[PDB]
Amino acid sequence: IVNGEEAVPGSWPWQVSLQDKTGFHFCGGSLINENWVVTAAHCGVTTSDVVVAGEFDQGSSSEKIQKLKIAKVFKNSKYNSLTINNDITLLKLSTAASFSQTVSAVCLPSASDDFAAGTTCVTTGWGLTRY
Amino acid sequence: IVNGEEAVPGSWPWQVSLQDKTGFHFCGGSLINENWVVTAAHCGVTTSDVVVAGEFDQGSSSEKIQKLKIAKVFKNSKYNSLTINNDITLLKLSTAASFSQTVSAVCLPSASDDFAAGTTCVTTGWGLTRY
Amino acid sequence: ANTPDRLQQASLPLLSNTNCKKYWGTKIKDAMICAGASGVSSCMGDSGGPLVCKKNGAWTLVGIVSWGSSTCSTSTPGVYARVTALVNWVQQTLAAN
Amino acid sequence: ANTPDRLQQASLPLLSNTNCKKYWGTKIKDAMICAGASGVSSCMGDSGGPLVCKKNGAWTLVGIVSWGSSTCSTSTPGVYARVTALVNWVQQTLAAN
Amino acid sequence: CGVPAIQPVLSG
Amino acid sequence: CGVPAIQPVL
Repeated sequence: IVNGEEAVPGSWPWQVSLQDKTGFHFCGGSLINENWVVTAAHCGVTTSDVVVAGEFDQGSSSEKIQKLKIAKVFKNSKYNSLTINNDITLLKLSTAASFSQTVSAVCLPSASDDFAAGTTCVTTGWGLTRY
Repeated sequence: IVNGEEAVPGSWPWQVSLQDKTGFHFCGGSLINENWVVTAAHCGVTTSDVVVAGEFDQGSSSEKIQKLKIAKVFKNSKYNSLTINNDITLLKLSTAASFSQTVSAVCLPSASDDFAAGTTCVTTGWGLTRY
Repeated sequence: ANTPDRLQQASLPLLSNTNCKKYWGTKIKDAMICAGASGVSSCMGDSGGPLVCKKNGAWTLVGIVSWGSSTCSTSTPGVYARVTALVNWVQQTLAAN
Repeated sequence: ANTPDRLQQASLPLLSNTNCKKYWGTKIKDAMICAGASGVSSCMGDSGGPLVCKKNGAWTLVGIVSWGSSTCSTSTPGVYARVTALVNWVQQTLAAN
Repeated sequence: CGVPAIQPVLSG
Repeated sequence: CGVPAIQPVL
């Protein structure tokens, strides 16, 4: 995020970091319940990637961070790899995340909800802070 | 690189990987002699980042690689933050790269050289293979 | 590096797809929602993460970070997967699995 | 993930800056060179690396990976720092340091 | 869902 | 410079 700010540690408790098999953060995601994470289809997640819940600082090493294996990836079959439309994938965890103060779920909208143009929302992540 | 292929290991011997202090690859670069690396200004390199030379497979532990500290960063003062023009930074290494079959320098052009449109050239790196 | 270490956040406005198409044209599809062009931007490594909006005292997932400016420009809208257009599929997948 | 552990390469053609403006308009400046739009593309994590061309039996650094398509589209050229426009500064830095 | 036990602080 | 000891295969 460019021109953002440091989040309060643990205040976005559904935010997860997706790490490849070498330990490299490559994408974010969001817990929707103790067994499932929603992310983007373009991230190309596989069952050799790991879901990291309860993290805020990437350089920290703590047993209080949950590294959760992925049992199966559910890519939406409508995903268009050229236009990037329908950019969503579900990750079914092998073992359930343990919810706590720093690990919990985000709410999902209904397909009929209206989030009006002009509404102030928030985005979070460990992306670059400058290009 | 999207729709590229695996290089012959060591066949691009000037190619380096830039890692932050956590060990995360964030950019490439090129050795231009044993003491200097050239990279992009937008990479935001600092003296806490590390230059990795001699690497082929980031998941291997049996390759002969070098982790070089950076003594000074020389960001071109004409870099334009908005337009990304003049996108170049030089890294003066703390300790020199040890040249070998897999670690060596790229040539530099002169300012008057012409590399014509349609010439087939090559780019290398560890960037994503699919968006 | 321009890597952050600690988790970042930013507040930003949702745009209408008509306004988003002023910049991005026909790249904007109905299952996309744009946000930003307000002085903040998502950038490399944010992909896959959340765009949340407060509704009834709680945060709801409205977008998934999808794609945007080549250079993380803060004057161009970011593009997110529009979760309302994809949540029936989410709910169907969870009910069957 | 779409992160390759093993170093990748791709051959691709240089463009003239004027032909690069077909894709990128006024974003193409004097110290930029474009390459690609031919079925391959530089993509996230390639930034800073080399674009090399063979001359006199050897490889010369013509570009530095700088910026390109939002989605790494292979029909859009990538944009590289044009080393010829910046090498007098490089040489001046090496000679004084 | 959606109510962090650790409230986020937004600058806006 | 520029002449890899291990030749690239393109």
